[PDB]
Amino acid sequence: QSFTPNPGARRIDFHWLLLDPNDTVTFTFNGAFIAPDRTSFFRGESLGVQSDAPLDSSCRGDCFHSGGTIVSSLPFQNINSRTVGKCPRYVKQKSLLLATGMRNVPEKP
Amino acid sequence: AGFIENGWEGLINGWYGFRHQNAQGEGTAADYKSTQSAIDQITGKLNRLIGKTNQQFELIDNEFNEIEQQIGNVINWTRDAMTEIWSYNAELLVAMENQHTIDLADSEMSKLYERVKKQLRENAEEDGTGCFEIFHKCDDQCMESIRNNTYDHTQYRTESLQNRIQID
Amino acid sequence: AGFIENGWEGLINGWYGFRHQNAQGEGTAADYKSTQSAIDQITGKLNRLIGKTNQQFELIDNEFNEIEQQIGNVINWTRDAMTEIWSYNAELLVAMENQHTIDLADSEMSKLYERVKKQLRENAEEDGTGCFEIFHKCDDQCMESIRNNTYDHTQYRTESLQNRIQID
Amino acid sequence: AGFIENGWEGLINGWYGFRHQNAQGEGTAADYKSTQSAIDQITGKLNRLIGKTNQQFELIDNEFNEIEQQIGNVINWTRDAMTEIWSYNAELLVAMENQHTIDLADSEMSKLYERVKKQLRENAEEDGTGCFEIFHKCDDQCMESIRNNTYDHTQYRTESLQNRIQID
Amino acid sequence: GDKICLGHHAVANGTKVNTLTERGIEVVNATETVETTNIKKICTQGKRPTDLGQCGLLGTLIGPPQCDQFLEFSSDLIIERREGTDICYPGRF
Ligand SMILES: *[C@@H]1O[C@H](CO)[C@@H](O)[C@H](O)[C@H]1NC(C)=O
Ligand SMILES: *[C@@H]1O[C@H](CO)[C@@H](O)[C@H](O)[C@H]1NC(C)=O
Ligand SMILES: *[C@@H]1O[C@H](CO)[C@@H](O)[C@H](O)[C@H]1NC(C)=O
Ligand SMILES: *[C@@H]1O[C@H](CO)[C@@H](O)[C@H](O)[C@H]1NC(C)=O
Ligand SMILES: *[C@@H]1O[C@H](CO)[C@@H](O)[C@H](O)[C@H]1NC(C)=O
Repeated sequence: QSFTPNPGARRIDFHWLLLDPNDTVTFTFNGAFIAPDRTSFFRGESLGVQSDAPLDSSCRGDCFHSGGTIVSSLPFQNINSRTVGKCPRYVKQKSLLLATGMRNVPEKP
Repeated sequence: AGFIENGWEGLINGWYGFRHQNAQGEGTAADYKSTQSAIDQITGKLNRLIGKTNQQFELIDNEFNEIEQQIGNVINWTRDAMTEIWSYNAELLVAMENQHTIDLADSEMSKLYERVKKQLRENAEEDGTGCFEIFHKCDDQCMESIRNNTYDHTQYRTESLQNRIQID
Repeated sequence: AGFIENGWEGLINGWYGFRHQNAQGEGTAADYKSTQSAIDQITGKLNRLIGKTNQQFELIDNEFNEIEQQIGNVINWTRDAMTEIWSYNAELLVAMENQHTIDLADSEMSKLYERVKKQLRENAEEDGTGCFEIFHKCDDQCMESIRNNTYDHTQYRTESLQNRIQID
Repeated sequence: AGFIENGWEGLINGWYGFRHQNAQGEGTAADYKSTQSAIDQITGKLNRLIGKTNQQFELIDNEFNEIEQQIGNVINWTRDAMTEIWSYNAELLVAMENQHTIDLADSEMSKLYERVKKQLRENAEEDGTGCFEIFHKCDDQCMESIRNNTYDHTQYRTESLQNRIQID
Repeated sequence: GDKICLGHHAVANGTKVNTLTERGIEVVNATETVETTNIKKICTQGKRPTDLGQCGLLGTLIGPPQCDQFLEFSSDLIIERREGTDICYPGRF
């Protein structure tokens, strides 16, 4: 890819590349090039959550969302349509009651 | 002098406890194995649902910033449409599980009617409300016999013949 | 001399009308309550479907103009895929409702076979085609008895014994 | 001296072959029509599934090149989400077909229990494991009678009365 | 004289469910499959998160002054916040 700066507004445009092992990244500079001093390597599958909630050192859970966390043993949630990590599905049905027994044939005749 | 019918009773002794209307004034519950059979299947329903929903998710939308609105409209539309698809699937699946749970409850009770009928053959008259009218001196021992599956018309029919037989 | 069988009859008097083959030449229909029970559930099937489809929609595509083709291809693909998903859901759901409707019809008729069997006990021989052979003088009054649930082997069995009994 | 029970037998002679435990040492299979009825429905299950999946597809993604990543992320997300939707639909549909196949197998066998019961009326005692205890000299001819639907208590009951009757 | 009556564990008025036949059928015993409990704090029982605060995620590759301490890190969880930014001097990726 080739690039050229366009004068008329102060801005730094960052561009990125994932360089394969044993390959060589070649750069050609004619100016307006902000060079990296260091590169980056990835280590161990993080979960990038975007949220306003405070941290808690006793709380444990997999589901994170902008308003907090979802800790449950249930397949569905009504809390947020945007979740991170392994989670229950978002539905518009605020109350999906699943019977765990027989119907209530009324106690009084 | 209650007209004993389906043992609604406000029963606390098991989900499928059956009332034994002993003339001596008893109300003992059924063999736990019937209830246990229901428990063995129903309690696992939650886990079956979990395995169908517990998936890895990642952020597509940058909530604290802005994405090109034309794409964002496609994503919002897509997510909303998928939400309705999954909501439909969820309602349908839950409804299926609820209907199946009811069907199971009716099926298990049906099996219990069969247990009485196949063992007594003639002296078990079904009232359609869960009740069998028994034509012999069916005291607590017969309840034990039912629960222990020693209930058998080979002897019990004769005991009822003393109370029911008509020869003509 | 028809071989009276399942009362197909080109019947107009209710969905679940039953033919009473009175030797005197009658063809009166069944208690409307059986038909009504079917009506009470089947007529509501449409409304159950409506509640699952009646949703607010807005235009995404500007039909009289043009949207970037790359996005338009995604939208068309998405809509088409969703159309197949909803078409699948629609066919499946309708098929489920159709199968359930058939199952309901068979279940209700099954209950009506039971109504006859439980009340007559011995003189109701099922032909497997909806017909019961009755072993007593079952004139219009017995049809009224069935519809009024006064049909009872306590008296009717004896009436049949006059026509059926064998002592040995 | 085997305790002949449900004819698991490692049977090769048809899916729904029934063991006839002739005291003379026979193990002949059932009327093929029962098996054929299962075949007529089950073999078509694959075709029913095919009609719901066989659709025209085109390339959206240029696999050997690159598409704008933002759109590609939407497409990959959409396809993956749809894959889960279709995988869910596939698992559910297959599970429904499997449950229905099992229900069909139980239903057909249930009909075969009924065939024996309705024809013999009193001398067919069900063991709950597919076995009927027969109270008469039921040699190969009775098996032919069952398969030819000439099995009839009108004559067979009398044959059993010679072996079973109690007068009191 | 004696009866066997199959009970349905019919407790005092309970809750209702939606089925394939009717909606709002009252049942003795049920559980909700949709939880609405929103825990307003972030769980950290694992490799504790990089709480970027004023730092944005991309900032960790660039090094705004608020990101200087987060230039090299490891965790099973990364937290971004509304006040966070990836730049000090205007820019985009
Ligand atoms: C990287 O290049 C070196 C050159 O000496 C080679 O030995 C090594 O195996 C290469 N690694 C891979 C993954 O090819
Ligand atoms: C997408 O939906 C969110 C709410 O879930 C809304 O804030 C956002 O503006 C929507 N995007 C567009 C482009 O309308
Ligand atoms: C999308 O489908 C419509 C017809 O429904 C067609 O007219 C339109 O050109 C399609 N869009 C693209 C980009 O092909
Ligand atoms: C989309 O998925 C394919 C693999 O199916 C992957 O190679 C491609 O890079 C993905 N597209 C993007 C933008 O990540
Ligand atoms: C019904 O289920 C709930 C589920 O949380 C349980 O707490 C309750 O005790 C059950 N009711 C009984 C067993 O009467």
